[PDB]
Amino acid sequence: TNLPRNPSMADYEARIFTFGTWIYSVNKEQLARAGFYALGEGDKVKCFHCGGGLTDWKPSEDPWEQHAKWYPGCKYLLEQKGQEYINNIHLTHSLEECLVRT
Amino acid sequence: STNLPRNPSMADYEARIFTFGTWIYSVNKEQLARAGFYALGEGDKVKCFHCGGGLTDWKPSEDPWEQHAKWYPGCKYLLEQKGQEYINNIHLTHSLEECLVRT
Ligand SMILES: CC[C@H](N)C(=O)N[C@@H]1C(=O)N2[C@@H](CC[C@@H]1CN)CC[C@H]2C(=O)NC(c1ccccc1)c1ccccc1
Ligand SMILES: CC[C@H](N)C(=O)N[C@@H]1C(=O)N2[C@@H](CC[C@@H]1CN)CC[C@H]2C(=O)NC(c1ccccc1)c1ccccc1
Ligand SMILES: [Zn+2]
Ligand SMILES: [Zn+2]
Repeated sequence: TNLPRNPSMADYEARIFTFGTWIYSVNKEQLARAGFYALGEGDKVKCFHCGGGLTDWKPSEDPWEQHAKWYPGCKYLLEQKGQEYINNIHLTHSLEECLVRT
Repeated sequence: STNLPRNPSMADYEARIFTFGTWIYSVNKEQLARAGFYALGEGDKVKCFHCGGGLTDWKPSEDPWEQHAKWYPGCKYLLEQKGQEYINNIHLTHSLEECLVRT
């Protein structure tokens, strides 16, 4: 089965704890709901389930959207957001990609 | 902003299949009824009980739910039966196709 890559971070509780001193403009509660926990090295976060890691968050970027764009394969992402959400993010990026540059 | 069924008489699925008795066309009658449609009599004309959107000339491969969302995305029945994402996907898909098919 598609097993949780970090079982010790499966609980939301364990995840927000890592964001104790969060100086970055991306909301820590959003990140943790989206499966992420902080590493303690800048804004580096990682998904507890797929292990996908992300840094250098721009102030406006969305945790669930980023999760779906970079790591669409995540099972935690699938059972939380569903197929249509995931495919939606990718379609949108392709459309944008294609409209800009004509 | 009231958004109530345009033909409240056709709200029950059972009322809608009943209209398909002599259905002789490519597209599945249960799939049509399920999507909110009922037959009018004339040809392969169907209308959604809720939005009043009407459709004819069904190709054999075409999906009731998809066509409903493509043509009449505003329907409340469609929304609460399939959800925002579904509806917005059909549209995004069509925009991407058209866009790509150019160069
Ligand atoms: C919210 C996403 C942001 N807009 C973005 O695009 N970030 C990128 C990113 O996070 N990564 C891509 C490249 C950098 C990008 C920004 N400069 C590759 C994957 C990720 C990244 O840097 N991930 C790692 C990593 C660091 C060094 C070597 C290999 C992988 C990472 C590891 C652990 C925890 C977090 C991130
Ligand atoms: C799954 C639909 C099929 N692939 C399609 O594209 N059908 C179109 C369609 O149903 N309509 C579009 C144009 C014809 C197309 C068929 N060549 C316009 C809207 C719809 C249509 O014919 N709607 C009406 C209608 C309005 C004015 C005059 C004649 C028909 C309609 C009325 C009653 C019952 C069904 C449809
Ligand atoms: Zn993940
Ligand atoms: Zn409708």
